Amino acid sequence: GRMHSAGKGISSSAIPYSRNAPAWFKLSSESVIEQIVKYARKGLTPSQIGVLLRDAHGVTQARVITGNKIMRILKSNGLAPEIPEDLYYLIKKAVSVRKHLERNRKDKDAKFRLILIESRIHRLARYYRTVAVLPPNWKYESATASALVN
Amino acid sequence: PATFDLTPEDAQLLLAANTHLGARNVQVHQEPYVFNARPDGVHVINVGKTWEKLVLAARIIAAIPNPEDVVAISSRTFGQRAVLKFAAHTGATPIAGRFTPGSFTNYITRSFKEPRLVIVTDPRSDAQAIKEASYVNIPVIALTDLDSPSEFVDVAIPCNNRGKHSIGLIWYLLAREVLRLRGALVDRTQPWSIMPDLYFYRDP
Amino acid sequence: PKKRASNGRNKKGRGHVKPVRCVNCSKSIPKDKAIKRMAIRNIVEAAAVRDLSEASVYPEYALPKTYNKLHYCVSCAIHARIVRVRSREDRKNRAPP
Amino acid sequence: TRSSVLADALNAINNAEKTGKRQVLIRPSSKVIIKFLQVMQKHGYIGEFEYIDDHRSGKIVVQLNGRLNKCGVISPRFNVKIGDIEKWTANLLPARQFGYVILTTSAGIMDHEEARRKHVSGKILGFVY
Amino acid sequence: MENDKGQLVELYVPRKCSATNRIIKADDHASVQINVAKVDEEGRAIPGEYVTYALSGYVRSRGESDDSLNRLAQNDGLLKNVWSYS
Amino acid sequence: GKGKPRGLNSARKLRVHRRNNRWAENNYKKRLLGTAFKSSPFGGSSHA
Amino acid sequence: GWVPVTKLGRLVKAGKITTIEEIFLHSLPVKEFQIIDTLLPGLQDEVMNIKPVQKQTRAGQRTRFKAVVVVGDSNGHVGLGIKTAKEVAGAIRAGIIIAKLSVIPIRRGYWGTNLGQPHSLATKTTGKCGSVTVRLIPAPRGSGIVASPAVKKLLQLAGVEDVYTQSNGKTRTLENTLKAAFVAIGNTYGFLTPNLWAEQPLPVSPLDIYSDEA
RNA sequence: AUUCCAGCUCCAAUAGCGUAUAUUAAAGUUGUUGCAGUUAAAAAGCUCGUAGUUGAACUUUGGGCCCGGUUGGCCGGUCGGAU
RNA sequence: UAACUACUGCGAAAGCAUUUGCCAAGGACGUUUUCAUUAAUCAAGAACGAAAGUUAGGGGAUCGAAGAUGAUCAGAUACCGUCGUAGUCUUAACCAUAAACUAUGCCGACUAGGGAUCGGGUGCUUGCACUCGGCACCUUACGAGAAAUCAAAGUCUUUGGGUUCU
Ligand SMILES: [Mg+2]
Ligand SMILES: [Mg+2]
Ligand SMILES: [Mg+2]
Ligand SMILES: [Mg+2]
Ligand SMILES: [Mg+2]
Ligand SMILES: [Mg+2]
Ligand SMILES: [Zn+2]
Repeated sequence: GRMHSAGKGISSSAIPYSRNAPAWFKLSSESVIEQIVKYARKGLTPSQIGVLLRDAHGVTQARVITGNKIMRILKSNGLAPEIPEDLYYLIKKAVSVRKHLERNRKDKDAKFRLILIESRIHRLARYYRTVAVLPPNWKYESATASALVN
Repeated sequence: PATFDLTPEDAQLLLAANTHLGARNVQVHQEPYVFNARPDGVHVINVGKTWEKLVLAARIIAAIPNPEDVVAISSRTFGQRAVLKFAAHTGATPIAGRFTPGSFTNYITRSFKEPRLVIVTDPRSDAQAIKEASYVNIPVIALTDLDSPSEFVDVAIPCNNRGKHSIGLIWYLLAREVLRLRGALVDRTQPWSIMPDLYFYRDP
Repeated sequence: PKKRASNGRNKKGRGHVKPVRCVNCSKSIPKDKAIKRMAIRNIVEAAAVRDLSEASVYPEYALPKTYNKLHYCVSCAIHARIVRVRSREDRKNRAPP
Repeated sequence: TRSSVLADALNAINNAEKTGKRQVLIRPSSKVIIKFLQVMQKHGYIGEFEYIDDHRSGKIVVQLNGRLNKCGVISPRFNVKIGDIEKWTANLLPARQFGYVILTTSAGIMDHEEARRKHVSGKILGFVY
Repeated sequence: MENDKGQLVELYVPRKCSATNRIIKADDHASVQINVAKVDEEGRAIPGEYVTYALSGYVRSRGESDDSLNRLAQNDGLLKNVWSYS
Repeated sequence: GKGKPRGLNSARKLRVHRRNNRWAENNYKKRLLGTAFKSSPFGGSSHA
Repeated sequence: GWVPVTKLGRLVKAGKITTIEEIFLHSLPVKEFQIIDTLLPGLQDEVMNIKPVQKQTRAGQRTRFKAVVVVGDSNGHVGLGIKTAKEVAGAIRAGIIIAKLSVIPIRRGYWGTNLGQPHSLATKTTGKCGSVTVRLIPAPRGSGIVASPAVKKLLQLAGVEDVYTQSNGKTRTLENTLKAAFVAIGNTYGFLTPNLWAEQPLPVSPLDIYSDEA
């Protein structure tokens, strides 16, 4: 199940069968792109966007109504993050726990959990370097982590 | 045919006897014979199916060439009279009360039957007959409830075997239909002289 | 050969359970393993209630009860006949009486 | 993780035929599963089956007819010279008269008799009897 | 099993379970051969004239002999609304 | 699986694993260490 | 004289059922041994092993004798009887009874070509008893029975000419070996080959046809 | 003393037969085919992790044609070969 | 850190139980959010690892190796009885082991009934059902096993899902 745990939980989204859809939604393809791009300038992530368009607007999945996935919409408009969203949030997490350990040396569990998080960072970064979205000498350094993310 | 189906007059006898009532929270998965669960925990046995199974069972009994080679077991108190009446009418040889292990196996025993068909009132309590049947190529009928075990029973009549009337009534009807088949009663829907209340247990 | 699925205790689901000391002999025993019994009885004993009631100023009021959670070790409980040897089949039964 | 989708399909089929069922849900589907099942159908070891489009990998519902003793993969998919089908059939099959070792060849997925006739060989895939 | 010159060289040809097609062996003593009587018009039921099924020990053992009859009977018209595919 | 690698390209592990496990056999260990020559009164000759 | 006390035995004495194939067709439970002695006359017997067994008392060593007997016609019928008794030749006699009652059919077949009267087994078949497992593998003509002496004899009495065998487990536990070989040859008719796929109509039992006589 | 030293008699292989050491089969007791690991020997105290091994599904499928081939044909007709 | 306290929970394991804050962490569940093969298992190499034990500061109630000491006994520097050093607690360092045990590697799929219960969710007629995920448990044995027994120890001579270790 989980990468770094015994947990075998199956919780996820079930995307519907309908690709070309839906019949109750009226807003056009060009209209929603504006709403995406509007939220991108305001300083949100592709995941945060797609939540707002599910809730406040009626957008089921942007890939259906628009055609392209939200990251491509931002990639075209030139609101691409320097390093991918998921990697960012892992680094953010590392920096948190690293900063915590400086004050708490006897927190043996935090030391353990820091190993797991940094392992996931290194695995992701390996992935990105292969498919060439990070440059081929990109490196997660614990020193220059807080500088990068924030 | 169309005549051998549920006459309304028979459906009164089923619903009077409370043979439509079934087992409560317990409910074996080998039972789709069930209309619905009531407001209370009880399940309602689908008496249409109960009838169809009964006739099917009757035809199997009817097929047996020598009537004595049928045997009709009950260890249960409430079924003890019913099997003795069925034996008298239908020509079967019954076993009331103690079954006697080594009945069907073991040719040396005094109570050594060699049947071609068995009927049983409760398969849970008459489990030794059902178990022994499987050692010697003998088919089985059973007046099962919805909580009853289903192992080595070939045709099962779904019905209440909690109640006193239910058991005797299903036994009565079975005896009737095996008589209507064969030249005995020659019915065209004739309610029959013998009452259902004959088959029920006495209570001293 | 293994004798009990439970390993003669009740742990399955956790690593360590803190111990308790046997009431008779003070043998340390993991709580889950300890043969526990509650012992409830009146402070005054039976037969003395006759003589206590008469000397009792006020009515009986409420003759209170002692409440004392005994924890035994296996050897002490078997010695005392708090619990006894059973047959292989009868071992499996987990019912009170 | 899930490694051989074919292995899982044939395992499911074996388990159902042992329990006397007359139908099996398989999941995922694949080209190779389907190709395999068609070889089983052609020799009458199964009945109809029905791919269920789910806009993902798919599900199959096979119908069983009691005739199947054992399907099974071989893993890994060994390379087989034309010479050495005779050894695989000797090892895997109950007799010389019946049952089929199944090969991926460049000619196509097929039983070992077809491969004798067509004079082709390739990789062993599984077996049926 | 014929030989070259035709001729069944089989010692005998087994029966097969009506529920599962499994061979019923010589020693399978929990196997069973039910005969339902073919009713004529009037509903008298004839000497001979059976609707023979046969069930392996295996199926009976599992508690699937009931549901297997209902199916096999309803497909030969002996029941009408008992068994269901859904 | 069966606790040994089954992969098509797993020949190295299989060969090496088997080499390491052959030291557990009696005759093999004696034959390769050269016990007969080194110890053993006769020096691996039938007679003396 | 016999005097039968079982329906099947009634039909055998009458001579209504002629051959044992009608028994095996319908899976008729055979309880009297004279049923088989009549139907299958030229049925040789042999004793494989006699083994002392011993229960411990306050007396000491109370010894019975466990005989292992194998019957067969050398033409596709074989049986296996195990009995233990106070006396040896008592155990043998009661063994031959159980051996007779056990008798089963053996599906013989051809290794390759469908030439002229089957010589080997149809298929590969195994049996397991205890630790022991015996696999029986069809062999070409002129192979003989490639088995250990005890298993060989059970296969000779079954009427196999040519077969390969591989065992595994404590084969020195002879009772378990023979029982596993006996499960193997038993299973020859278990296995559904494609030539037995043709749907037959289910024949009626002699315990319905000749019902009056029983 | 059914087992030693002998006599008699008998068995086995036989111009050969025995012994020693090594080796192969027996050995699914080295296990790719093909072993075992709760309790017989054996699951690492636990997790992370590089090489190694392994890794979901998806991209021309089906249909209609046409032309030579190779065996059995169908009349192998003379019990062997021919179209 | 009693009683509460369980065939209950959490944690990778070792382990973890008075209250309330602060600090990060985590599973499961919910999801018409996002990326799109990034994964599984892993020689080498690493983190953590009960108790005892070690070094140096603090602390030193209780229990208590050693030791003292009274009985017992042929002896009894053993059990029993009375004291008592290190130890038992803590800080900074070490140590790297236990019947560290479910004596059961991990990941994946399938095979069978049942009721309990813990967490989340949904429906309601509001205490019951369904559902996913957990700790377990009862019956049977289809199967498996040398057996004891086992829903995994099954789907292995009808012998091949992936992989580490022994
Ligand atoms: Mg999963
Ligand atoms: Mg991992
Ligand atoms: Mg522990
Ligand atoms: Mg071994
Ligand atoms: Mg290491
Ligand atoms: Mg150790
Ligand atoms: Zn104690």
